[PDB]
Amino acid sequence: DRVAQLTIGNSTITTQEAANIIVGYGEWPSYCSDSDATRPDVSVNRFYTLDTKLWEKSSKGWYWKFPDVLTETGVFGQNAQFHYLYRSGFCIHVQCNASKFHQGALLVAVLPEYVIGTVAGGTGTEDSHPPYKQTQPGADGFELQHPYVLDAGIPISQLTVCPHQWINLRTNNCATIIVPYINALPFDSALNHCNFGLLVVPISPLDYDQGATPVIPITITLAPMCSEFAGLRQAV
Amino acid sequence: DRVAQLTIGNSTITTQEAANIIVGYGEWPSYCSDSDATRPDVSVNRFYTLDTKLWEKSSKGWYWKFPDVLTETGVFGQNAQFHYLYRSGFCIHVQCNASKFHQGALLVAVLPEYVIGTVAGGTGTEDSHPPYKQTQPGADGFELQHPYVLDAGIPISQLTVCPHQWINLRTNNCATIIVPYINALPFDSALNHCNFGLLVVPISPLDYDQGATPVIPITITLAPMCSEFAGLRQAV
Amino acid sequence: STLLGQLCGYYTQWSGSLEVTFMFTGSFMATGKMLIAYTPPGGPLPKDR
Amino acid sequence: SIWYQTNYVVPIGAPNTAYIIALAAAQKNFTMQLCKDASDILQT
Amino acid sequence: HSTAETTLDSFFSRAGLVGEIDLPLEPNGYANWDIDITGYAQMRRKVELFTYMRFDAEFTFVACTPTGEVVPQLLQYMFVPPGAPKPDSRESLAWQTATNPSVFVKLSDPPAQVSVPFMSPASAYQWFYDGYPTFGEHKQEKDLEYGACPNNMMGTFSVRTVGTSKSKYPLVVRIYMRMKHVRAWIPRPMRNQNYLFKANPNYAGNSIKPTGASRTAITTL
Repeated sequence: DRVAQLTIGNSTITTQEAANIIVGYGEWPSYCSDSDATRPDVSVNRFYTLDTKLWEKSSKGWYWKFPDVLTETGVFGQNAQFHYLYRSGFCIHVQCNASKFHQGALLVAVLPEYVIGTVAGGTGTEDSHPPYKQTQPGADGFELQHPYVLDAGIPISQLTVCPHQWINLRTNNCATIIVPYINALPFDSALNHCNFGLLVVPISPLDYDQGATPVIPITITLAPMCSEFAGLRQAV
Repeated sequence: DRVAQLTIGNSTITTQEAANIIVGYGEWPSYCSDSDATRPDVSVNRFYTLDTKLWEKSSKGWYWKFPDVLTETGVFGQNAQFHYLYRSGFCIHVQCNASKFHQGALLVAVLPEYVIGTVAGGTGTEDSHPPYKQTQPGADGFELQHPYVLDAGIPISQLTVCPHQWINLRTNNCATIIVPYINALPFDSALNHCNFGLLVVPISPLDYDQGATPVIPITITLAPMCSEFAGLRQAV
Repeated sequence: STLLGQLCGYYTQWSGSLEVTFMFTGSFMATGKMLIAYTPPGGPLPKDR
Repeated sequence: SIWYQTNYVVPIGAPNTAYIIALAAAQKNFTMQLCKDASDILQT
Repeated sequence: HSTAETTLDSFFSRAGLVGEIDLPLEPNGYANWDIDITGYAQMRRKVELFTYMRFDAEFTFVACTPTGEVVPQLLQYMFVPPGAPKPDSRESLAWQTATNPSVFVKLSDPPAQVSVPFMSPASAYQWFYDGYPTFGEHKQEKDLEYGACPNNMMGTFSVRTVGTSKSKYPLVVRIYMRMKHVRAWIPRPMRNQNYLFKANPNYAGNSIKPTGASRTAITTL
């Protein structure tokens, strides 16, 4: 139970580092000094604290999509709408708070290029494609439908090849992943290419005795890293 | 007889330095580091080129009021809407273009605390007061009504006590004024306290022979200096 | 309620920074997190977090 | 402004409702300027 | 040889008649003189030559009958600082609260004179506040919140007789005021047209006059 005092720019969090440490892809976020074939320091670098999503016994999972998560909310969103070209890293910090009398492991894992797919449905049709509000869910995220196949015919059983950290309320109450910019191009549109998709999956389902608050939250705190831009557009 | 190549950040002007150089109040704009009893350097500092107000033979004058001029137009306007506290300097640069066959001197001068006043009248009643759209006219500016007294019982004859530069199409076709932050307080609302008010008044009226494009413009290009802000608010 | 507030009533003009300390009084077991935000004069109370 | 960022987790025997005390004070750069007297009553 | 006479402190430091207070026999027993360096209908222009100013001031109180007779009365002059409450009536606690300084002199005594320091939260007075006070929004309706900077408030002066029963002698109280340690700043062009409102430089557009006199033609005298 380390003491907690963490603050930057204007934001201020209260976390710890006494158990789980830090997991990266094997490469810290950095800049580029190439031929491409503005560097905000005093505003963007602030802990944007998302909305605490609840967690029932009969939950299925959740998933956000960077940089869609912020594209419609925040100062970052502003200098994202005006720009067309984008590049950054992220300091995702997923934190759920609950008693010792609760239990239920989670799988915090980052899946780059999360192309999803839904069930063919309707009434009798053959073709359909996921709506804009499922490929770009936004800050609220989207509780997915079929966890076991990650809405892509992709089994969770092997997700651990990607960066992950377990949250077991017995042991761990903290999750921290640092993800670099990962793309075939050093720059891409922040609007039309949702990069990696963060997702939170309960494997060991939440359980409790009766009368123990049936809803333990998941506070998501994230921070961009080493953001970089060049040419700009005009404001309204 | 000089080449013109003046640029910063993104903006780019085309001036000269063949006549008078620069007129200031006697003090370059600077910062502050005391007990009071954010500093954008790579964005605010851009040459805002206003709209060229025309000049007929029978015009009477114009006057803008800083920093209102920019507060509702531009990135500068933005970090004025979000912030509450303000301090900056200005590099006012007026340039009018006309032929050798035109003539008519102007008096470009900056009047700090341009408290103006309108005529009482209408019906025979005694009191009426200048509107918000005359006290803060904005970028478009405002054609003043009674020049000789500057709509304030203030004779032009003595305007030269303030920073000024004459524009005579015979000699000089350019004017450049630098104004520092001038207030009883090191910070004031940029929104509700328009500091110095720039005004441009023709004394020797524009003249020409008939059929010679009777309208010579006044291109105003300005750029902030040593801007300073403090506390910030959230975005819409 | 504060002594500060009362003394200020024996004066007119104030000036300076202020500290505000919150103390939690719940169980050792109860957890949860809350947001405390300061908002400068211009601009009002924000509708949502 | 104070916001319920999270739910209130209450194991089993914790009260679902708890209370918070707020303490306030001025920093060392606090200054006042003008003496003036306020409202009190004082009878015989 | 010297230019000290052309200094601000030689240009302003003269006690002028600013306040004329009438204390008749038969109204309630007091008067309130909101301090305005005006009154002396010459100081405005002499002051409105500048924008930002700073000074402490010495006040002097001359009291007599309208006859000019000197009468054995005992007055109470009271300085009421800004923000502090004003006297509601003759017997409010504003007279005894004593936070508001008080001057007790007879009239047989020579005029009590007192100095008042510079009392603005701002670094200097303003005669011009191009804008609306902090923080001017909308929902206005009221049409006075322009060019008014309350940072220029110097407080108020009040007089008694004293109570409880009203005096017998008709009184007038002359208030004389002088500036000290004056420091002006950014210079204004001097007024040319007649005033109409206080705390506002409006003018009569129908009736504009030339700054100075005029001739019939340029070639004549």
